[PDB]
Amino acid sequence: RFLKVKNWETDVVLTDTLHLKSTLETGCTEHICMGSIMLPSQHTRVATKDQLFPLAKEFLDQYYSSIKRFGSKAHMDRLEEVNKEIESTSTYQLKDTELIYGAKHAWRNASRCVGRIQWSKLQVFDARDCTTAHGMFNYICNHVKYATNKGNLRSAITIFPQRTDGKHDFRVWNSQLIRYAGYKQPDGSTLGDPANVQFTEICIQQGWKAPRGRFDVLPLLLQANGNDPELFQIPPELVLEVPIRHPKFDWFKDLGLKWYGLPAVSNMLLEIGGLEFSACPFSGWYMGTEIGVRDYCDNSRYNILEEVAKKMDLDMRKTSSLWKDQALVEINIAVLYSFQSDKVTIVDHHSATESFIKHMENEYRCRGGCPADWVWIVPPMSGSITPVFHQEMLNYRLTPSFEYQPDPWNTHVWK
Amino acid sequence: RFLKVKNWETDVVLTDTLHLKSTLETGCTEHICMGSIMLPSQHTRVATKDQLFPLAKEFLDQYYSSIKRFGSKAHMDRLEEVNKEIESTSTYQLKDTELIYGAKHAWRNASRCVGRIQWSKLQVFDARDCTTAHGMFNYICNHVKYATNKGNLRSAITIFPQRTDGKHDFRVWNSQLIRYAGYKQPDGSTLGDPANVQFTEICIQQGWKAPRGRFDVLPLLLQANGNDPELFQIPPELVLEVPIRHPKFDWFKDLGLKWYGLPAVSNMLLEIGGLEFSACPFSGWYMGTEIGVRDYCDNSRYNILEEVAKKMDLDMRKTSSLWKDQALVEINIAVLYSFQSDKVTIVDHHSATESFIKHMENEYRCRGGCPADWVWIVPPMSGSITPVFHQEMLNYRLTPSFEYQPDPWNTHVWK
Ligand code: HEM
Ligand code: HEM
Ligand SMILES: CNCCc1cc(F)c(F)c(OCc2cc(C)cc(N)n2)c1
Ligand SMILES: CNCCc1cc(F)c(F)c(OCc2cc(C)cc(N)n2)c1
Ligand SMILES: C[C@H](O)[C@H](O)[C@H]1CNc2nc(N)[nH]c(=O)c2N1
Ligand SMILES: C[C@H](O)[C@H](O)[C@H]1CNc2nc(N)[nH]c(=O)c2N1
Ligand SMILES: [Zn+2]
Repeated sequence: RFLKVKNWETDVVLTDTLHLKSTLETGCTEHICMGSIMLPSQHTRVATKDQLFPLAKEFLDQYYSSIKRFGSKAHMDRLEEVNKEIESTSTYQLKDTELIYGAKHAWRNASRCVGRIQWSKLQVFDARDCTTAHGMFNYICNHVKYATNKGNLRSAITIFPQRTDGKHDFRVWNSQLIRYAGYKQPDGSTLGDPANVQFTEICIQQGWKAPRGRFDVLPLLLQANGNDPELFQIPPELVLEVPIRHPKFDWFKDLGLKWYGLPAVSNMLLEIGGLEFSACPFSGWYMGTEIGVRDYCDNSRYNILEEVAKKMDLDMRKTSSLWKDQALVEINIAVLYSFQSDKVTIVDHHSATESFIKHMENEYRCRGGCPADWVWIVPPMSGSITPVFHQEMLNYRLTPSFEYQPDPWNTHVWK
Repeated sequence: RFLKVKNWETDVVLTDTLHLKSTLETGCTEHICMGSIMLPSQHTRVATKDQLFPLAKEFLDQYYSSIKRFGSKAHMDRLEEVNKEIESTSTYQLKDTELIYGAKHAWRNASRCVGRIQWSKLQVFDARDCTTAHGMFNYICNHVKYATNKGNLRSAITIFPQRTDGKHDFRVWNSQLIRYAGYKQPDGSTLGDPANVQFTEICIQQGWKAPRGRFDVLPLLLQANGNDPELFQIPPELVLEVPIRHPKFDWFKDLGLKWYGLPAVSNMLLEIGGLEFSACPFSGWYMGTEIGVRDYCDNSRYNILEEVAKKMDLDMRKTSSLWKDQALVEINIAVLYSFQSDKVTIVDHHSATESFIKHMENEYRCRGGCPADWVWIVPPMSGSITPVFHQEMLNYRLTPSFEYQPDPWNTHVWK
């Protein structure tokens, strides 16, 4: 029952008992593994009252077990108190402290996150008093400014009010708070970021006047209490950006690339004690590969491996001349060097995967486990030269959690 | 029931119905995914008579469905014929054709194999008449010579006689037919290949006179009909080797590395219709990364990233100077270039992963699926610049299959 996971670079073995507290399902069966499906039928988020108290109870029982006073009268009475309020309102409200705990443990439990060694150092911004798209914008700018901290980035999350009936739903329609624009071309090609081309046209549908260039920071599309969303543009001074130069190649400035400092995922659902927070944007700092490998070199993204290999003077005819590999390392050396010479917080994929193994160690000791998705933990380049490649990982689903959810423009009763 | 898998670089979708014919279990449950455990409790191989005919029946039913004459009298009578022989002997014997089919489909079903586009072009060598360690040696040399084909490598498998009672068990004790020796040092370090140090000392235990150097090709340790194994050394002329030079760096010869042409896994079990072939060595050709990334650069293997970065003139102080990445591409450019200038069959990780996606396509059309292990299919460097990174894959276990098995020196009743 109490399963073993081994490291095959160090022969270290740890025991996972944490997977017994696990509740949610994975998509795998005894006869089929889905560990490489992207948005499994489980990982995406209408829930009634009768189901709510067991979820409320289970969360409150682990939160009081956390502050060491499990079973005390404060536990017993808060149990009865929430019970009573779920009778009355068929929902309930989290204590300020229960929100910080749940938020921090949703991140802690995110099995696809390699940065979780920092899970407790998270700044929780309670925006459950917010009532308008403008109030959302104001909270979001205060988050951007705070988390950016003049390049010395800090982890944070802003939590807008919980879903209630369903038709009243706070949603940031952006996938990340800071994203570059995507414009298709008259010749069928694409300027900027091809991922966002669909969203970029929704923004222009709602009145965005596009500057039709490369790295055009998109505006926010904020939906408040189930209403129709509204465009707001983050003050340019609040969006920090890093221009990408190389420490050897003085032709790398001519490439003219740049990336924003702050990764801030905004389209996810935060679940705490059965309550569903439909808008909860959260930020940390970048691992280099997310920009240098995936962002710049994905085929359906910026796809610069073409030009980078050109200026490098590379054998670009043969597939097996590994020109793609060679230009990929130079690109990620440049993202790192640029962010670091500007005191903008960035982590390389070696340092971050070592931290996770270190993190994993503490989790198996003082918690009995650490759910981890190998498919996602392993960096997208130089896999087996980083220690996580050789680390077996048990994946399983614990709550509080971050879940995917449908994009709003497919579900919103428009007008 | 009939699950979808998507590509997120091309938006291609395929439907998997093949997973319905699946029989064996994976290790995952509805509440836990094991897709990154290395030797799962299932993937490793004493079986009685009553269980044998359903397995014999199921295999014969798909083999006759293969030659288009499913349900014919040849099918009906071969069914009765094997049934009768499993009454009489409580085992049975495969037709020469049933052995070629089962062997080819064991490979076809190997979900961790990226090379399976070639699954039908496999040369089956029937060594079920073999009775001695010398006969095993003779079959194995004929395999080495054939599969090597003067550098124009060809896929093959030699199948020694099936397990019967259990205590009579043909086993190649080597993990691969051609492997370099592993010697620990007086200072605690290691010369040669650290993986094999345990096996290298068993060979010297049984009389191997070690030339205590780097790339010393080990000798075979062959156990015949459950007997004690015996050392034989493959004629040096039959072991083809590639010295590793770089197409730019004339200091790369000075590194003095070399690798053997023929990957030939020998320690696995071949299962066909409930019959267990405990010795079945099989070979193809190398994907570059297996040598350049894993073999040369694994920490517990040859670990050359050290010296390669030195001669390259590299920033080796900082972790984030990606010196490890940079030297890893040069190393794999050199393995490829060396093998190719010698007409020794090698495939680069881009060409081989494109072939697999192409392969996957045909499998989902003319078979309804293709079991695949993402954790193993993705090359161990430059993950997301190869198309398999973006390909969802359903893993599941179909038979005929290759299974792991215990090493013999832990299970053999010695004398
Ligand atoms: C502090 C520095 C952080 C680093 C270095 C980091 C790193 C990463 C990376 C590289 C990924 C993979 C994303 C991708 O490749 O598309 C990821 C995923 C993720 N991270 Fe972290 N992250 C950090 C902070 C955070 C924070 C503050 C949260 C939440 C409060 C978080 C929760 C998550 C979640 C929910 C996922 C995705 C799981 C999924 O897709 O199902 N991370 N992280
Ligand atoms: C023809 C050229 C071939 C190529 C390019 C190729 C490539 C590969 C590679 C790179 C691996 C991963 C091994 C590792 O990383 O440790 C692998 C695994 C494997 N291959 Fe292939 N291979 C070839 C031929 C074959 C043949 C002839 C067979 C069997 C008849 C086979 C069956 C397997 C099996 C059983 C595994 C391992 C599955 C496991 O570990 O459970 N392959 N192959
Ligand atoms: C299909 N691709 C989905 C991309 C994706 C999905 C998520 F659900 C994430 F959470 C995520 O996070 C990226 C990230 C976030 C933070 C806070 C720090 C950091 N370094 N990286 C990225
Ligand atoms: C813990 N590591 C286990 C290593 C391992 C285990 C297996 F079960 C394999 F089958 C294998 O095959 C490597 C290989 C074989 C062939 C025929 C061609 C090729 N290119 N590569 C390697
Ligand atoms: C097909 C596969 O599920 C998909 O490409 C995944 C693989 N692993 C990943 N890992 C990370 N960190 N980010 C990703 O977007 C993905 N994509
Ligand atoms: C921990 C993990 O299961 C282990 O390192 C696996 C990962 N994927 C692999 N993939 C291949 N091709 N070969 C391997 O040896 C491994 N090792
Ligand atoms: Zn699984």
